[PDB]
Amino acid sequence: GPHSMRYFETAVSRPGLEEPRYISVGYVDNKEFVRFDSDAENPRYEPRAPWMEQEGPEYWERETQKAKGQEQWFRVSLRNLLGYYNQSAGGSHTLQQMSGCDLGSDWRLLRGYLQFAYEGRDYIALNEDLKTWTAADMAAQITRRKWEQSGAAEHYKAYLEGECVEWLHRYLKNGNATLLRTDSPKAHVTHHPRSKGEVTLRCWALGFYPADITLTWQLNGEELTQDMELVETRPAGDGTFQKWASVVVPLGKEQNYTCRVYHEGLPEPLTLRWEP
Amino acid sequence: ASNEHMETM
Amino acid sequence: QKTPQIQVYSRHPPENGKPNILNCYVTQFHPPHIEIQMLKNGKKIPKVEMSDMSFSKDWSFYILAHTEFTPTETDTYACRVKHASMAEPKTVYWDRDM
Ligand code: NA
Repeated sequence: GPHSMRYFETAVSRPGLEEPRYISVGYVDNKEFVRFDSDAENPRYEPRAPWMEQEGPEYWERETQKAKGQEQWFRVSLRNLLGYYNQSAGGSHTLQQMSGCDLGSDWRLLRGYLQFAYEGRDYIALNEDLKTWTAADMAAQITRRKWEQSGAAEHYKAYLEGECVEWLHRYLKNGNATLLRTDSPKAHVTHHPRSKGEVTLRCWALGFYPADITLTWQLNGEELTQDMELVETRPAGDGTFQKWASVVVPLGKEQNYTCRVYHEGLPEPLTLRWEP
Repeated sequence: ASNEHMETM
Repeated sequence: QKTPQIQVYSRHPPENGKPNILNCYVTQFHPPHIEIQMLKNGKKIPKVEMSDMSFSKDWSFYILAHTEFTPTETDTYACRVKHASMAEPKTVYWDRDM
């Protein structure tokens, strides 16, 4: 499977005396491993994964120093964006960033990425070539000119192709067993009487990890994709996930319906029906 | 490890 | 602005008089400022643990709010959410069948 590292940043301006709140979250293969929050007692990058606890004090100090600088960068950028959009003071504004790299199974760099959004809308992004910018609106063109004239794309490409790939290699070794953990789903069917001589059959998948799962209902073979009701995958809060899928079936015909659960933790997909 | 932005928006 | 999606549900399958955790999972919202309240008999529940705020690939935020609770009647539970995207708050009741 492919690997990745991403940093998700957010700076939220606040009305009043308090400076903007700055949060930086790191992800390795979509799992949170580090977090910095400027609204903490002693703001610092903290481990969020067990395998990050292997890092020496020099690592945390250097990462914390970078974040303190970035909180100031996000502060000035929010000030510049307010002026570009000719916006009123005393408001609350959001600047977000996503950046990182994707690696192949052979640890080859597939792609690097960098994108920003202002007030929830795409603002500027680095193109796949990592040399040119795609600015979404009029104000973003002011940023593009400033960044082409400073050579910003060269500095991001150097990080995305270099340090990003190097640190991801190092994180992948340090936490191979942790990342490869699986919790298999426990499944059961519930019967919910309705009017018109019909029944809702609900297939539940509980306590599974990772989140990715497929729930299928079938009638004498052949999927029921059309009228099946699904719920979005939900965290149980203990590190595992939950999902259910349901179908409305006629009374007395419930044993013709079968539910299947597909998950990477399973030796084979689960097959189940309403047990009266 | 995180990256550092240089020129502002 | 993106309108939040709410799901209220329990950590464990709900047993008639067993200690459980009630979850309120709010997603797909922007701006990140949001107010989430957990109610019992239409009344606010103290000591409501909130997770750290994260955002997804489409820039929208998500958060998990949770509290220790015990069913069955005892006593109807809900989650109330206020966000800039929607005029007037939204209440979602806990339904043990969902
Ligand atoms: Na996503």
